[PDB]
Amino acid sequence: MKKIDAIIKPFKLDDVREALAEVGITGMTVTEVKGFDFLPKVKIEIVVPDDIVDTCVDTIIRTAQTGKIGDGKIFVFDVARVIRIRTGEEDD
Amino acid sequence: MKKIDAIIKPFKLDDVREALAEVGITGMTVTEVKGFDFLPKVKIEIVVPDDIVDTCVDTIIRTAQTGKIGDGKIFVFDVARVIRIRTGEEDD
Amino acid sequence: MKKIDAIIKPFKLDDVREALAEVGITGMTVTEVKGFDFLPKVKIEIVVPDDIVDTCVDTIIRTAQTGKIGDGKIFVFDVARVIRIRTGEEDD
Ligand SMILES: Nc1ncnc2c1ncn2[C@@H]1O[C@H](COP(=O)(O)OP(=O)(O)OP(=O)(O)O)[C@@H](O)[C@H]1O
Ligand SMILES: Nc1ncnc2c1ncn2[C@@H]1O[C@H](COP(=O)(O)OP(=O)(O)OP(=O)(O)O)[C@@H](O)[C@H]1O
Ligand SMILES: Nc1ncnc2c1ncn2[C@@H]1O[C@H](COP(=O)(O)OP(=O)(O)OP(=O)(O)O)[C@@H](O)[C@H]1O
Ligand SMILES: [Mg+2]
Ligand SMILES: [Mg+2]
Ligand SMILES: [Mg+2]
Repeated sequence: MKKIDAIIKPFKLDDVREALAEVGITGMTVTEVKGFDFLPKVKIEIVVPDDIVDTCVDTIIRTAQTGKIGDGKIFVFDVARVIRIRTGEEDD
Repeated sequence: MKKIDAIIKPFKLDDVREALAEVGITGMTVTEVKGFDFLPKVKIEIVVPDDIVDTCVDTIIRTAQTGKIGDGKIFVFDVARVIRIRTGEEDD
Repeated sequence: MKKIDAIIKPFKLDDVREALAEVGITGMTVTEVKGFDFLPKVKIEIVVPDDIVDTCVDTIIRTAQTGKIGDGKIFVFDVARVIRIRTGEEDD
């Protein structure tokens, strides 16, 4: 699986959530951050299966972009293990 | 080494800290986050040696779980380098 | 590219920003975090080309250190993909 970090404009969060939900991604973690005096941003983190990474990245690009400055970046990371606390089950 | 991200219920932080301290892990970084309208969560990040990753994951699972919905996830990442700012010493 | 996470004392942020700007690094994401009852810290995240990782790490070490306790750590991660939301262009 991969972790996708998207740093976006705060008012683009509901756009991105809505569009991701359409391609079936709903679980996400959101952090308030400062982007560099600074601009408030939100950091979206979602961990998804490898075969939907492209769909997710593309979806975030399409929805979060304004064509203007400050639209933000997407960072994708390899994830070694994913464990559910409820059950102890590993990876997904 | 590995970085362990645990997204948990906020009132489970002291449980997890206490239990980790028992197996000798005390250094951690904590972030307030929103989990998906949303529920407040805390993100615990700890960077540990490879041979205690299992112990830590298991400890977090045992302490943070409620058997119910919302218990959260653990994400484990490879860490390329770990440097101490005090001394410049690399990895651990 | 690599992602560099530096957990530092909050009043060291402008020091680090200023010094990084000198070696040409200006884009960064900053998060308020708690370091372990706890001390307020700031988490700096910057994603940089491989050949300036050493320069950046060294710069953060030199500027952020006080020689005393609590100076913090630098964690370096491999980054699979970096995508700009404005253009959809991948990696850098
Ligand atoms: N190297 C980096 N490390 C961590 N975060 C970054 C980095 N570069 C940019 N960011 C985050 O991205 C935000 C700015 O995005 P950016 O302005 O680069 O968008 P863009 O898609 O390149 O559009 P434009 O270039 O037109 O502004 C910053 O607020 C910052 O939080
Ligand atoms: N794909 C993901 N990316 C980032 N964060 C996530 C992801 N999935 C879940 N989370 C975080 O985990 C929290 C929810 O955990 P979750 O409800 O999945 O726990 P669980 O152990 O699966 O228990 P249950 O399935 O019974 O709820 C969310 O609030 C969110 O912050
Ligand atoms: N294993 C870890 N995982 C995540 N964050 C950590 C970890 N260890 C330390 N940190 C972060 O680093 C901060 C403390 O840094 P630390 O005190 O280790 O600095 P140092 O350079 O080792 O100096 P000294 O050892 O003299 O205090 C903590 O507040 C915490 O947020
Ligand atoms: Mg909107
Ligand atoms: Mg409690
Ligand atoms: Mg200062």
